[PDB]
Amino acid sequence: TLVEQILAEFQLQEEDLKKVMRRMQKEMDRGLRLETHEEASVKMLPTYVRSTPEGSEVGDFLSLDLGGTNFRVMLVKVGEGEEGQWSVKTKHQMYSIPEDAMTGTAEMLFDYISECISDFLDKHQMKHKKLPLGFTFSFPVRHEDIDKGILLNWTKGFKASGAEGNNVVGLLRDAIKRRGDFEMDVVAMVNDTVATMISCYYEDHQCEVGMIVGTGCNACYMEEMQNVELVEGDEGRMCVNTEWGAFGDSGELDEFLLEYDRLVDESSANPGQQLYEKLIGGKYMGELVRLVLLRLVDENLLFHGEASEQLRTRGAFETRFVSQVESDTGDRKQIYNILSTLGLRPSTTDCDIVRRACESVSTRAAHMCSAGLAGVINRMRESRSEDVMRITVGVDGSVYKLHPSFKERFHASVRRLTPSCEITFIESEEGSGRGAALVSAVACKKAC
Ligand SMILES: Cc1cnc(Nc2nc(C)cs2)c(OCc2ccccc2)c1
Ligand SMILES: OC[C@H]1O[C@H](O)[C@H](O)[C@@H](O)[C@@H]1O
Repeated sequence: TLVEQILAEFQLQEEDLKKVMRRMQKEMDRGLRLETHEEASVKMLPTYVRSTPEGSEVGDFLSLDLGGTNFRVMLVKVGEGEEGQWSVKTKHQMYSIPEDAMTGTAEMLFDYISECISDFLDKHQMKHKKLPLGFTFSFPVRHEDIDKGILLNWTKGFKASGAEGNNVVGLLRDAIKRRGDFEMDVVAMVNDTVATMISCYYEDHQCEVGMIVGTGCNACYMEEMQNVELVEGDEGRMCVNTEWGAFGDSGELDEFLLEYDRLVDESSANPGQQLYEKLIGGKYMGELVRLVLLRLVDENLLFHGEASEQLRTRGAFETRFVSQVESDTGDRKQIYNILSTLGLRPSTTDCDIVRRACESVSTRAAHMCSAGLAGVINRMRESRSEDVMRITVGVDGSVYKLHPSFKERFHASVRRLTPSCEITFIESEEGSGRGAALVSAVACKKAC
């Protein structure tokens, strides 16, 4: 109990999640009206991907994904069958992100990207061609059009200087001309939430949400255009990147924020920002555990009171440990080897506590997230017909796909909050690559 008292702190009651779900619905409406959109913590951003597409182009497209831990490049082909486009990644390649790119200027970052883009085109001899290029850019962007928009600010721990405030698609081109090595027609810039929804629509036409629970946490949904005041028009629907990770930045979570959350936030690349994301994201979960463990040893409840050298350095506890720990079959060998690598010698009950700590952190994350989705799905259900409103949600992100139980805890809780709704989850088999391509395919029936 002395331990379970400290852990029970991470608990959230059914009534707590409802309160969170209602507060999200609120910030959502606030960021959609013109009069509040500006200081709304949930920015609710028009993506310019719209309800009824005009028509699509076929052929190969070049897709970029940045915003992950890693930058990726892939070529995807696009065709047409009975029900809309089919897409399929045909070639691909990842490129680690250097420290000299993340510290330097936006200009340096993008040249590095320009390079990897040429390196890629080498290995597959294609440097001589000019294809439509879809860009999945996993950051808050204020779009002027499907291929126009500026970076509002970095999240997840990117710093590249003098990037905020500028057009991203521009900079991409800027860097390609700083090469002459090749040409590319940049036709669409989309959020990963959005890339993922689109990749999934073609599978299930009812797929109208894209949720990412990976290093960050964000969601996007199809909204009524008359509700999108920042964009002119009333017919049809535009996809809206909620950027809900910023939920709580106006202080809507304060009654739920634990000391471990205050500490993570303080030391983060962005104090006071992405507060909701820091309860859930992968950038942050392993760190929450680490802080919890360190609290537990400072109360002589763990590791005999003595914390490791690494256990004491920030970020030393990787989110992917939290998974491994929660995967241990019950024999404790999975948990032991982990703490072993971190310079500790866990007793048996040491291991059993660390399991409990993870479960406490990740399960909070699961539920906190479900409130958010639930509040989206409720909002959609509100401006829309009804009986049992079926709806599909396209999902992606390591935390969701790999953490052994987050998925189960998350589905259960979402459903508890959404009666009358029959929610279906699909995991995007390469949703970035093909979501972008699919969106470029239709953007490019205008720019080609
Ligand atoms: C594959 C796909 C790709 N693009 C779509 N729409 C797009 N609109 C613009 C301005 C660019 S691409 C699109 O619209 C259909 C749709 C998607 C999600 C919800 C409702 C309709 C589907
Ligand atoms: O990586 C998933 C999410 O991470 C962060 O919240 C980004 O701001 C958002 O654009 C993205 O969708």
